[PDB]
Amino acid sequence: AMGSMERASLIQKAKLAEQAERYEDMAAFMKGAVEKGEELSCEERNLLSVAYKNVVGGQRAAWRVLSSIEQKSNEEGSEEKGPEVREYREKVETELQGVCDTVLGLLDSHLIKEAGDAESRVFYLKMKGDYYRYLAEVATGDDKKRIIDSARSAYQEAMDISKKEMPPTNPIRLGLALNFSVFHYEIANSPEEAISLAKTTFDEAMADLHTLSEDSYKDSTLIMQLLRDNLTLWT
Amino acid sequence: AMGSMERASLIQKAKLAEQAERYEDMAAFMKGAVEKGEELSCEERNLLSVAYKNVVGGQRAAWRVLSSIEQKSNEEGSEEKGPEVREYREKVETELQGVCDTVLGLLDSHLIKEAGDAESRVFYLKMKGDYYRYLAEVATGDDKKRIIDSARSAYQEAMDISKKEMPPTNPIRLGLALNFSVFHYEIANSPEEAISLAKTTFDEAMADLHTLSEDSYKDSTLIMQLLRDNLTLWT
Amino acid sequence: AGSIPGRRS
Amino acid sequence: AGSIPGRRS
Ligand SMILES: [Cl-]
Ligand SMILES: [Cl-]
Repeated sequence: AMGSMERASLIQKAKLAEQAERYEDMAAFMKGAVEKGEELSCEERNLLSVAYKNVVGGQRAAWRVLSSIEQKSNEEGSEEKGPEVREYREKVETELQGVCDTVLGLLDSHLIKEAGDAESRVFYLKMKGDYYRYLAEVATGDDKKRIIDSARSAYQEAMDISKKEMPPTNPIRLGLALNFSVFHYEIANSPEEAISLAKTTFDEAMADLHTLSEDSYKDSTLIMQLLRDNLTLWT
Repeated sequence: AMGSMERASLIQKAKLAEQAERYEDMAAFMKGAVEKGEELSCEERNLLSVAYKNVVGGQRAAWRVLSSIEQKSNEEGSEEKGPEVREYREKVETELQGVCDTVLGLLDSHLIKEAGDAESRVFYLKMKGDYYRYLAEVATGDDKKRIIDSARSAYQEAMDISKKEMPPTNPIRLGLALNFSVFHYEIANSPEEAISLAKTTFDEAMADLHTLSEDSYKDSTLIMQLLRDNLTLWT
Repeated sequence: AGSIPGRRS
Repeated sequence: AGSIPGRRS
């Protein structure tokens, strides 16, 4: 995609789109950058993630609104409104699944296989778990189980690498554990696994904070607060 | 557009899209509803306006961000960044002009010519002035003057009708005067005309408030506050 | 200077 | 229950 635009121009315009809060444009620019075939820098990986996180975030929010309306329409004492709510929820759902498939396609072709460093490989595998998790949020058919296992497998590989290759305060390691814990709680019906992972992650990060500079300390403690927020909600 | 969908289903899905904050979808649904060829109810006119106001509002906000960056890049002591900022601002600008042209096309084919009642005719002519005003905000060529005159002409016809056919507290009459005053201040370089229109509009509405129910009173005083806010900023 | 917001029906 | 926001670079 965007095959006639220079890679550097795509990256520059992705940054401009973020400033203009044009996240669909941002995602299209970063998709074009990925398809140039070169590996992505730390900054460029962040741009890719931010763009699609915003796009799919809007779709998930819309899907939840429409799914809530649909479920109210299918209640005892309901006045038939027609197929419109279901049809429109299906439209948004199909568009969401398309975005997730696009991201998963980028990771599979060929971001993950060329990612050899821990920071890049864990980053992409965390993304893979995330976008399978988003697919799981809307899945109801004969593949909801397979989608959930695909998310778990990606998260698990990322966790194994991060525990071997990263310090316990590494922001990517912390964010991976945070999202994997959300997967356990919200998707896999394993709230005890979710709580245990968040607690162990928080405690081991705390014990490693003494090694950090003032700036890295702020990076890690911010994500630790998110783990604490979830623990407060779950316990 | 949306030619195979029932008019009623388009209206229903437009309301769903607004709830999901999917304003591009909302605009597409209402565009399809308009092209069914039937006149629009008071509620349906509001849905049309809300949808495109949100869509073009996002584009205008993005265009202002990018135009600001572009102007900084073209300053004394600037480090050339390439054509990217201009190219992307032009992209957003072209997309904005397309949306404005689409709305103006709907008004011209054939909403305005079939609008005979004051409430509908003033509503559409106010929209026509608004979307020419949005075109004027980005115009720089040999038609910036013609676009400005097109906005003024639409606003002026709407004002003439509203002064003849509506009470001074009518929310559409008040909102028309508010936006026409913004046109005078921001587009036509006539701040004194802007201030005079806002003051006269506010004062004549105030003198008519005694005629209103509690609910109509709240409707009118809300827009009167917007006139007051602008006067506070301009004087 | 603000026009009618008109983003909510 | 919140995941990493990750909407701002
Ligand atoms: Cl639909
Ligand atoms: Cl561009």
